[PDB]
Amino acid sequence: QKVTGIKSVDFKIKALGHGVVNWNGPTTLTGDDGKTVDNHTLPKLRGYTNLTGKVKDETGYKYKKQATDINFKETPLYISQNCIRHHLFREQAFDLHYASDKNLKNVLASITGLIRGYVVPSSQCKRTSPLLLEDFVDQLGNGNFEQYGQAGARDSTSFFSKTTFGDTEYISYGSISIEQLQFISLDKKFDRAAMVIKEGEGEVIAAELQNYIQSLNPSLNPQAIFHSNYVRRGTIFEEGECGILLNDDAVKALVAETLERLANLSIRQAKGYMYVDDITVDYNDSHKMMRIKRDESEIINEQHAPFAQYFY
Amino acid sequence: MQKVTGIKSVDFKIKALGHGVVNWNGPTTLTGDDGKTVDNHTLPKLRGYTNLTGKVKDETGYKYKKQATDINFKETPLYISQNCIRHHLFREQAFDLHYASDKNLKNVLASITGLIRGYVVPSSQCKRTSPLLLEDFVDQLGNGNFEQYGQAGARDSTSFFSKTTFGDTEYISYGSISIEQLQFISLDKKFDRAAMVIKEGEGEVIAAELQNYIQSLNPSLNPQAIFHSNYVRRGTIFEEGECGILLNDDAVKALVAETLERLANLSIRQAKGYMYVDDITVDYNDSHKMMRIKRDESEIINEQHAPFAQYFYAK
Amino acid sequence: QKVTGIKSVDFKIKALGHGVVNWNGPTTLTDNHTLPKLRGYTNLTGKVKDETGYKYKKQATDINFKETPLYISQNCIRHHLFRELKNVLASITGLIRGYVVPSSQCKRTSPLLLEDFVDQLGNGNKTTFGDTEYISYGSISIEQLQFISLDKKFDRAAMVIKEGEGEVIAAELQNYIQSLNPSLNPQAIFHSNYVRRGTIFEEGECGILLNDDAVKALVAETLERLANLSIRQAKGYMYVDDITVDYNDSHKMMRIKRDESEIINEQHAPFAQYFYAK
Amino acid sequence: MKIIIEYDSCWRNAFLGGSNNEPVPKKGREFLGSMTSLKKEGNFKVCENTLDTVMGVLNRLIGDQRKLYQARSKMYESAYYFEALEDKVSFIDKPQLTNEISFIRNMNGSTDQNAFTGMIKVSDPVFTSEYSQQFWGVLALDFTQLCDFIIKQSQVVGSIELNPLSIINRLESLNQEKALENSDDLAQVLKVLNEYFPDIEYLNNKGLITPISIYCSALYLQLARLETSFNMTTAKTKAGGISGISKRGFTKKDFMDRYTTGPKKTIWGNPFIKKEKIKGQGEVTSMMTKASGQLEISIDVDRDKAQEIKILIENAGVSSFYLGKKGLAYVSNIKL
Amino acid sequence: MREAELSSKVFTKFHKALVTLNSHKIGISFPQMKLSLGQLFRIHGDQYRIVSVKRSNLSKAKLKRLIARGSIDKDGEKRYKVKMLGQGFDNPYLDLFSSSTGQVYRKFFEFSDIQEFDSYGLSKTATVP
RNA sequence: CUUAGAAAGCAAACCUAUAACCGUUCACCGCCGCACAGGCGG
Repeated sequence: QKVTGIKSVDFKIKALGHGVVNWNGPTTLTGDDGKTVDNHTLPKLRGYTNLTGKVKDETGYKYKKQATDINFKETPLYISQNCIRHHLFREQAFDLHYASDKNLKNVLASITGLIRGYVVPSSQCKRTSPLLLEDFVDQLGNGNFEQYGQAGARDSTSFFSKTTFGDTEYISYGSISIEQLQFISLDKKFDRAAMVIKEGEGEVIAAELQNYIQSLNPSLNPQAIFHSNYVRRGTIFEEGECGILLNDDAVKALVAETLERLANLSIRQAKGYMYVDDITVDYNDSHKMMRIKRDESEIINEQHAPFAQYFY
Repeated sequence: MQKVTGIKSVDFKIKALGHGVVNWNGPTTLTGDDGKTVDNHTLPKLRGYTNLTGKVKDETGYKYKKQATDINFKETPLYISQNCIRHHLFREQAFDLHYASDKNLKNVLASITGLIRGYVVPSSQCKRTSPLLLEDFVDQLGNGNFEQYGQAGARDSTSFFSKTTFGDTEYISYGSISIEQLQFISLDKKFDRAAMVIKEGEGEVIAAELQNYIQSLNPSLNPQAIFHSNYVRRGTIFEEGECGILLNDDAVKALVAETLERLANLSIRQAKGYMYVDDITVDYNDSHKMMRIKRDESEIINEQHAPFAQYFYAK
Repeated sequence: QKVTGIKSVDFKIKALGHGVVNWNGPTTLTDNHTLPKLRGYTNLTGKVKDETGYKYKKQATDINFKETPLYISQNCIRHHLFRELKNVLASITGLIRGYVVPSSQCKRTSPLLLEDFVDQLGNGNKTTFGDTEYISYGSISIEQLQFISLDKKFDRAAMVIKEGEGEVIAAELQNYIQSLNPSLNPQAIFHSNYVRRGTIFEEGECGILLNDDAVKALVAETLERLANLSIRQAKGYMYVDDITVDYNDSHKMMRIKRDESEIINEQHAPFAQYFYAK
Repeated sequence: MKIIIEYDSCWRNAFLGGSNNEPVPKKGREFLGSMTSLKKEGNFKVCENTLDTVMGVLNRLIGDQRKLYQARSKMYESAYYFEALEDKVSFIDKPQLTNEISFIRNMNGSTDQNAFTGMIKVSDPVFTSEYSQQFWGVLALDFTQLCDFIIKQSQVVGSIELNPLSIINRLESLNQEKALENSDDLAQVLKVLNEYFPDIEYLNNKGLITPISIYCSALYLQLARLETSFNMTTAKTKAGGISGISKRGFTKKDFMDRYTTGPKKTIWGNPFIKKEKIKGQGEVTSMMTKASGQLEISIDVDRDKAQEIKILIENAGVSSFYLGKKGLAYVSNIKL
Repeated sequence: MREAELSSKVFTKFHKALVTLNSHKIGISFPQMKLSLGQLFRIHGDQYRIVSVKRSNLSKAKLKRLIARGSIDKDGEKRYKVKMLGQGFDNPYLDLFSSSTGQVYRKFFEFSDIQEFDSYGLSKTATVP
């Protein structure tokens, strides 16, 4: 049967800032003189390449661009999605290194186990992130070659340079996947085992899920129900896993928690900053995905229906 | 694991006045009147500026260079880099970092340089992130123009040079002090943040000098720098911590005030031009999204109206 | 420690003249029309060429002498103000004016800042000028005037020095300062390690530290040259009429430019000693 | 039938050994993305949308919940819906590539050289005891004084400072000395040691003898010898070992951990970068490739088959999925 | 060395000649001269014009002397300067180095054409080719 | 469920000091005198 309800929570983020917060590193470039400069650091540029053309066959050397030859409309500034995710969950950046089979209980009952996803070292336990983020792509392009130096030194190793930026305005799109968010596989059948379990542990784990999700919004009534065989709704498949499914209120809490963190996101890094200015949400119950991207008018800001239920 | 409340950052808006260019970019290849390229025209720092016109010709691959006089000081204005601003804010200790080693690093930490400015020690890779953040000091008047110069009596080749110079200038900028980065000082290599390496008893001693220096900023206050072997960041699930020093609210208040006081008196004499900070407006931000003073100026709170946020707890 | 006393000697300059003293150079406005020095001026309009990003030119008659006024550059003033190795130092050129010597890492920063001499009466219409009235400001840095670095430690060496040569150079300095004004007791002392106030390691450099009366004579000589400044050029002239001075004992400079009531026309306190010997 | 997938910010690299088309092992897949691994042969992997990547997306879109290698093996169902259509699907990829360096995470190892966490234990009893001086002083003697000590000589006035760093530095130096030929005046101190310590041999492939293997075995001597003068329990582990120092050499990280409060220093990750020297081009660097664009999949089937596929999609209600790795890929247009 | 520095030197060399020689019948002329110093000197003695010296009755030193003699008011200085800087000599000049007084001073020369000698081979009446 | 799943290039740094766009670097220092009279010496 057709799956109905909210499939995914789409959104379009507009951030503001000043300067580069996510750097790419030193690149081999040539100056206005023709000689190659060693250390000129470049930020992350969409589709940028520091090569122009080839040279004679018996050398194979590739000609390098000038450090001042960049078009921020063709190759704009952006913040890697890898950096954005790092700061959305910055408080738990090192926790996964201390995650093991024993304490995996605590990794799950948390924003990292539910939203970030996670991996368990030396284990086959996983959980794919239900949050999907693009890169934050600048719209203003106020970049330019900036020369740097060191006081009290004139030698060649004293002077460095960078491609720096002034005011920035990023735009990005994302989606919260309900299919990934509401179900939690505890079965090694499909290699999705969020954790290895003994019989009877299904009900206790749901309570800890329940407790933590309840602690996100006490005004709501979440529900985490374990079952030995959860099967997907609309498939031609008759095989399921033992897992945990959150009711509609539990899902309403996690979605609202992530949207808040995205709304309050801010990055201070590399002597530059960036904060999330505006965020536009779409509770997509239609068949077309990323409706917010192609057509911004068919958007529905407030939750107008129950979230889709993907498992029996 | 409770939510963190209080002042999270101390933002501000800086207004400066001056004359002439104080921070230069360097020589740039340009074309002059007659369309023939000039080799030495020095340009100041112009935000968003590029010296290419974006035009190429007939499989040459050559990229057209702008005219030395084609500049719109409204669309790419003059600015002073944060690197130059920071150098003059801490100009008294401009060279002290080069004399830091594993033996005297204790003195580098207890100082305006070790607490507000950053530092990286190349020999031991000890570091500390600067909790101070400065935007560009952007000019508002744009009294720029192509100026030609000459050399006395040389009257030979290369005796004449040129620059894009400025008259009266007025700068406006914003900044922020990170309480999280400012209140905690890591003494552990566990998280690659080791401000320095310590022996067992050395932790408490370093804090004493930390406290002593902060005390001298305002004798009226009662600052505290407390060492603990396991300081944990608020929000972790496994509560893993590091050796470090945490500053109470009075210590944070002193460093916050000393910086603003230093910023208020900032003046730069350089390159035969000057600039001095005229007015400064401050905002003690208790919301999460920083730079509140930037988008809405009515919500700012000019005074310390609450305690500073505590991002770390002992264990 | 904390620095007190006079930190700088600011002043406002008012000059009179006629015609253009300082020109810019060749300019294409089509024809070659040599324009003087206008602040904020540009000879480019808002039109662009095809197949090239270059822009069309202006006409030689489109200038607003109130929007882009006339000024005499700092580089021109510094030429007619000083108008004139072991001997370079211990002169007006080596102490007040700066210098760099090619093929040598030696240099000294000029402690004298000078703004543009900006015209107030926009009398213009080659493009020639009538009666001109200039205004300007300027400053003398005591930190950059009182200390003479003879050390390559921070790339500030005004002169490569061998052992023993220190006290000889200092004695000659003190002699030239003494000649400016024999009624004073100037001092030019040499030390192998002069530390600036404010450091944390008290790392020093060998140099020469002038005393209070030595700064006094050098400040008086400079202000004396500025009040008697006067430039004669084929296309115009200028001369300094009056000049107001403020002995700034506050931190922020150009106190005379933001509030003319707080200035002190006389030296009311000792100069500031930015350096001490360790 | 055409299905047009648009994506953005997808990773075009892979860091795991083995393969994803077979069950994942007990301990997991070996991670080959650290600094040392990338230098060696073929650990640096670049990825393009292959056939498998297009099938896993087609199954994913029809709601399947079993690893693609399971759907191909008809593991938990009767038939594989695409077994017939797999020879009937083509695809055109239209990416825009970007080279950035990403700090990837490593989930196992730790650092030894110049690596420790916490405070240095300079007050440990092994350094602050009465036996402590003439015990560590054995490591300060030159090689001539040592060889005479090994022959029952009770004189070790060689005084150095007692603390983890200086000791580990002195063991660094003594480990950097050249090897020595088997002399006859050496052969006797080899009889003395091999009488003390039979089970181990002080030799290299071709009759060489390392100086550090002698300083350490001499320190075990000093431990056994002093056991008559003082109480050594604070200088040994339980079962009479020396922490971080074997009779053949020394283990640095083990030694430093024992004398530093706080665990060993973990390597949290490393940037995805590989710098090889390639003749003619100098030094070329290799980064992580990120792709953004659209991917057009076309299946040549009857229009009825197309409509059956299109409604199998709507039946499953999938939406917004990653593409190869950590992307944002949705379905933008479907043509029957 | 350029056209500007060699003339100044040869003019001082010529100046000291008829000082130790102490002559008054030797003169000077400039054929290839035009709006500037000539490149070819033509000494006359042992085409009917006359060459003469030109200097101003005003100087910086003379104003400083007035202020020292007590004959100048603060407004007198300002009016003295307007007259000194106001006069401009288009006449050809030389910047004569010196050692007796240690100064570099500028000397001007005027002429009168279609129709006894001071230290510099010039006069106000003596005719020359 | 696809390249199994999670993944900061991070921390620190003055483009700095000197230079008429121009008649030939240069209207210079001093003396007689009440002189903003006229001259003199180099």
